[PDB]
Amino acid sequence: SPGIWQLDCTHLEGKVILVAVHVASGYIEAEVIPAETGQETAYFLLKLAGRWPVKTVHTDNGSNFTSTTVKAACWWAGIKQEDGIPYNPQSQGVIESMNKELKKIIGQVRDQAEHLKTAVQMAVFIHNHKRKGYSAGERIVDIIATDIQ
Amino acid sequence: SPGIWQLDCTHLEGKVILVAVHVASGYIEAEVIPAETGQETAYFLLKLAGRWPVKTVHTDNGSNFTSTTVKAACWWAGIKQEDGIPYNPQSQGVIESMNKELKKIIGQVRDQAEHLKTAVQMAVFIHNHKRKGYSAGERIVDIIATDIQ
Amino acid sequence: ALKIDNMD
Amino acid sequence: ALKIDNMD
Ligand SMILES: [Cl-]
Ligand SMILES: [Cl-]
Repeated sequence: SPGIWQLDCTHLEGKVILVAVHVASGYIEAEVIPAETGQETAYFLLKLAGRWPVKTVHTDNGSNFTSTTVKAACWWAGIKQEDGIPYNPQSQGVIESMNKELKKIIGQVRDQAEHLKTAVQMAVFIHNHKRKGYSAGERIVDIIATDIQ
Repeated sequence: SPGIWQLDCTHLEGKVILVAVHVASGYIEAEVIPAETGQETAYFLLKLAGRWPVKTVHTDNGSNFTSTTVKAACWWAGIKQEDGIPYNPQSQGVIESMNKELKKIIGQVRDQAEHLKTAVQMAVFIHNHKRKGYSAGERIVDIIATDIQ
Repeated sequence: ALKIDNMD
Repeated sequence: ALKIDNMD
């Protein structure tokens, strides 16, 4: 539970938004890159694992599963690199609905930002603070703190 | 307590490392930029506030305190932007020792990374996972979860 | 530029 | 490059 994340890659404005979702809470972290490569994915997971206790990552496609550089980063950071096959079929839909909602929010803030990457971080902020009632940022802290104790 | 962060900027390899420290736990997040500007500091704070519940930030110098772009990001994200005057003199020493320690760790990993930004993220990871016995990553989750409840 | 990330 | 961020 507490240490499982899923990667997700969506496109906007001719760029790529790479997202990591903490599966149990719905909390997300994201970045904008010009295209998804193993090197960028690897650096993104190194950032993620310095910030949260990442035990397992379900990678988003077979190219990032195979990538030697993603495997190296996962080894460095002590992450179990796994596939991201939707064994539970509801998963495809949950990710898709998330990407749809994130793009909606990005459109709502896009004119307040010069750069797309600022709009995507505004969307990350709104997504993680929204109460559903606890927010996803509350739920991930609660979950991890419960694990620690 | 739970929501107070301090900015810190240090130099290495001709580049700037911008660090945010959660004062109560010692947990850090950092990035490498070519030079410290209000725009880069503003984007860094917007990332930080989407990930943790940032109530106050003690800015690292009077340029980022004055910056209209930092003020705009702090308004957007709901952060109280404060000075970072060491009213407690022990603060200068704690920040300085932290920068020395982070640079020591960067040096120890630097040859495992092509880019400085990777070495800095490896140092962030080692700093936040070190047990002092709880680590700073454990302490910040503990503190925030206690606040939520 | 009157943007949050670039107020010029 | 046999680096963690670039294994080429
Ligand atoms: Cl791509
Ligand atoms: Cl500078």
